[PDB]
Amino acid sequence: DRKAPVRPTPLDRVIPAPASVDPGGAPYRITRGTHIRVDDSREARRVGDYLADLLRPATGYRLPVTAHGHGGIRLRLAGGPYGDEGYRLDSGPAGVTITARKAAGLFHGVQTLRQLLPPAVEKDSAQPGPWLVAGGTIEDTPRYAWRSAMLDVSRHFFGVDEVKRYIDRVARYKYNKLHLHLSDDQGWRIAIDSWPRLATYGGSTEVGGGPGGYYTKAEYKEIVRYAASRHLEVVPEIDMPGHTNAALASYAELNCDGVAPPLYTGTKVGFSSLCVDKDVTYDFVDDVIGELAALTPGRYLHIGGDEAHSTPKADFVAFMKRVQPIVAKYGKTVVGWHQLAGAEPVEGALVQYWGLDRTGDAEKAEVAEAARNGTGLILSPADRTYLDMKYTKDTPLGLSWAGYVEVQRSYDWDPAGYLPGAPADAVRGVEAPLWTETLSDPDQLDYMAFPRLPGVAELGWSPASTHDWDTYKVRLAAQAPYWEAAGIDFYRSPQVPWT
Ligand SMILES: CC1=N[C@@H]2[C@@H](O)[C@H](O)[C@@H](CO)O[C@@H]2S1
Ligand SMILES: [Cl-]
Ligand SMILES: [Cl-]
Ligand SMILES: [Cl-]
Repeated sequence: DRKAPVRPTPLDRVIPAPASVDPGGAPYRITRGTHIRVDDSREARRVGDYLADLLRPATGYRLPVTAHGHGGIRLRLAGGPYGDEGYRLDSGPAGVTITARKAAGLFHGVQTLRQLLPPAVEKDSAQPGPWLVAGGTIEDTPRYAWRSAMLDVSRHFFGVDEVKRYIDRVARYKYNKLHLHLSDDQGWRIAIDSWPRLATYGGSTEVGGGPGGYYTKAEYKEIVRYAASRHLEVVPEIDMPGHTNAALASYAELNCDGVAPPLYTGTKVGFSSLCVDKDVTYDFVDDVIGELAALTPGRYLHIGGDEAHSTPKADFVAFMKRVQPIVAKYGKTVVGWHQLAGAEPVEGALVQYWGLDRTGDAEKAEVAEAARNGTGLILSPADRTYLDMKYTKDTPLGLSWAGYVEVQRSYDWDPAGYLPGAPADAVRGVEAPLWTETLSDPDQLDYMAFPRLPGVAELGWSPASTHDWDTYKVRLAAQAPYWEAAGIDFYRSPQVPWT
């Protein structure tokens, strides 16, 4: 009876671990007549409809969403100590009420509610239930404001629907940002009107060759819209000056020698570089960032900056000196991989650290120094949160350059004191990147994303005081029947006592 537990799931048994859990009294039971009461606002109803859509299939209930009456499930916006993303969830025979200051908070409360319900809730056909919600109160707020998941659509392209699917996977764990690696050596995935070939030619293939793909502006806007409905702020990335072969292959004039390189379909890195010496390089960058900014309602613009190994340190610094301001010109906050820390980050910038344990002190120091100078830090250690890294030497997909990363290793650490000498207040959050050199379909993304994805979300959301592998693995283990019911393939780590 894994799919239909005899009794309700513990109120504290959710991922991320809630900031505060106070169980008590009897649970609430959703019955055929349960109404979803929301405030009389478009945003409030939006969350209500979202919730209704998640429950209707498995319950087979009407679950109407209205702005009147005393529905058994109440979503209400009101003042309180919950910030822009927190909420309170009260459960008892009198019903379930989720209170928050903003829609995002209600949305997060919903993500908790779906875990409080039984595994059968994931099914697409009417299930017996019962639809119980442990009784008590949960007061929940996030530790970090930057909790993202990155999807590489450059190595292997994933269409709009596949991205929507991944978005739903991450929305389950309260991630609030979706970083999209839109360009690299093997592909350019976003149409740029001023430079048409980037997409038509630069997006013509991918790793392994064959058809590639790219997002027309309409498709990209739909991805942003959908992400926004799941309260994910999209952070687009146009990697530069390295990892730029798709662009270079599309316009010969972008290459220092004026010759266009062949489209790249391999899985190596570091050989490409924009021409720091040419003026057209900066017109190109300005045009791209300008058009990308117009498609980005979010606050950030990621310019990459990683592995520009064919770019002399001096040219890299000069390049970043010149391009960073372009981001602000179009009203956005720049984000770059931590190599940017060695090229003078502008005010307000954030750098994403992707080093690992074996990374040298000098490199870590440069990043910690940037933090000291006001640069925000996003932590995504390659031997910690990279979803493309193999679990063990036997994992069929993924890479292993950063070693092997089992479930415990991915979860068992504290962002606050991870980087030596880095001020804890400089840590904006964490990110779980999923590179796709070896992944070409949605099922493979799931296998490499789960079960580590929930863990990184917890690191970004939960209080340090709730962090504990031995108790966390029990909560993680409880997800098995839900994932199985949802058709979400995942790695059955031997380190987890799967339910
Ligand atoms: C930043 C980074 N740049 C590289 C990416 O281009 C690869 O896809 C990834 C594979 O794990 O490794 C590092 S992370
Ligand atoms: Cl999902
Ligand atoms: Cl190669
Ligand atoms: Cl390589």
